[PDB]
Amino acid sequence: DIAILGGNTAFDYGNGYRGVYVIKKQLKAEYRRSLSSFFHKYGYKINRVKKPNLRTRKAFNYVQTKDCFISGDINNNDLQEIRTIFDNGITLWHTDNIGNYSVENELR
Amino acid sequence: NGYRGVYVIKKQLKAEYRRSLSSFFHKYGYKINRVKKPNLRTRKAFNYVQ
Amino acid sequence: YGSEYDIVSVENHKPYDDMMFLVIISKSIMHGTPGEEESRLNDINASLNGMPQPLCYYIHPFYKDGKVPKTYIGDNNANLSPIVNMLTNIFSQKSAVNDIVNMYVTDYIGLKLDYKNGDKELKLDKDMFEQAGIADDKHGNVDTIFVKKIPDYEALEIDTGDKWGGFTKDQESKLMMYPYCVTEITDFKGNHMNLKTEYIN
Amino acid sequence: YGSEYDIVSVENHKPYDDMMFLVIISKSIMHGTPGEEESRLNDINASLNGMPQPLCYYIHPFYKDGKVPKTYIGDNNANLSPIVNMLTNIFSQKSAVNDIV
Amino acid sequence: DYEALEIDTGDKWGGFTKDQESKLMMYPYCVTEITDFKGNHMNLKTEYINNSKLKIQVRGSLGVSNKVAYSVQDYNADSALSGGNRLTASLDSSLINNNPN
Repeated sequence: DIAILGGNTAFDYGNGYRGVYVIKKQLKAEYRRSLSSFFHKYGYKINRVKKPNLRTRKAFNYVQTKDCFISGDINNNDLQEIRTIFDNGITLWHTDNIGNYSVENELR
Repeated sequence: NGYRGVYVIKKQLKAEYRRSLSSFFHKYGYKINRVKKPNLRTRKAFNYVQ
Repeated sequence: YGSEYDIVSVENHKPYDDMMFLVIISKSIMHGTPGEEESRLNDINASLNGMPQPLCYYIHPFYKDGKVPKTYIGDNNANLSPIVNMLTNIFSQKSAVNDIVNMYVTDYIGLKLDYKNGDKELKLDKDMFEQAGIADDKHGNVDTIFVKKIPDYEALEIDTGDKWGGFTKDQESKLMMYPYCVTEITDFKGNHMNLKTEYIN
Repeated sequence: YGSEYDIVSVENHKPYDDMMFLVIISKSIMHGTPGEEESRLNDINASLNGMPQPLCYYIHPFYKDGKVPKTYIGDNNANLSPIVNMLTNIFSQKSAVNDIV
Repeated sequence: DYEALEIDTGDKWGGFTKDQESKLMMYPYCVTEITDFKGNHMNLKTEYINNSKLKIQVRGSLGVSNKVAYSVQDYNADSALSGGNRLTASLDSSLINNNPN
């Protein structure tokens, strides 16, 4: 409202606030480094029942399951151990430079 | 009573808690929560690593 | 993910860009028009403006330096007064100030207008608006705009481009999701809204 | 880290330092200006002040002891009255305290 | 048009006692408060002021009653963010002194 002969319109217009603003925000460098490095090594939280990603990345694939199903012609002791190994989480390397986490490890 | 303009008030924790936290940091460094290579020999006297 | 965000991009969009509207509301008709059958001053005039309603609306476009866009109503130049002169003269007429009920400014009046911001040129539909001369014959003349009718309001779309524009893309794409990133929309006048960008379909 | 902070540093900053402004708003013109011309008393005067608006604004700089800064407007000394005198004067005239908003 | 005035208060770490453990300079162990002692205040995490100095921008008006804003435009600003953009975005983190006075 403007006086005739509800809020301070002069302050807003006089200082250039009109229309709509889009402000984009992201987390600080410190937490970007922290989380990025974690995701790089251990992928993402998934919480899906599906077949696991074993060799979808160029350098390594981390895999952790819960109560996984694995079959095959294998004596049952060894089969039980293999289920256990993926239930504890494991990294499957696809190159001979095992343990070098510096690489990009892009898809395919 | 002389209140005009803007005031900048700077605050810090009390001596008791400064002593407390400083001594903890001195011996055990900082919480890091990063996947990286560890600092093994960056300080003159000792490096804590977990 | 820490306790604060970096502000990484700031953009502003105004419905009519540099143009704002002044709105004046009165209890009755304050103006003459070129080629009107008879005088209508101080007549009650109800009209469709969003809904049926009994007040008289006048509007006046303006720029922050006090200038006003060349405005056409149909084929005719409305010869708008500059906003400051208009205000002075409008409030100088003792008959017009008794009618005036309210006045405010707004960024958007509910219409997409035929408006060229660069050329500073506004074209209005003559079925919705008309030339409004407010005369005293003691104080200077005012040329402004009378709202005949606006039955329905309409939405105007603003395209800000790629919704991921402005964010720095990390190799780990999950750092583009909320809560690591957010798009905030605000008018800096107490209203704001945090959007999870990934959910803008 | 405990339940309270120590206050360890206090500073104050004022935009115009020792100077403050009194602002007076009226419905119409209350003043004469050097080099008039015709009287404008009680004329409506709209202006750009942040935005277009119809009121008349007067301002008057002052210090807490009631003195006022030597003020120039362009090349000319404004010869400001002391703030107290100005107040006494504006409100002494019914012609008009009714204009004052 | 109204315009902003800048107040340079100097080194943003000035006044704090520096401990040997630099993390004791971060929030929540340290904080910078900006207040007008008239009901408006804002706690700043000093480390997130993107500038070596603490600079405050003042904005105001000449409307129907008092309104002054105190901003720290560098607060939470990305380094690549322009001064104009910083100032613009700073309003929702500002001391809004709107006591009518």
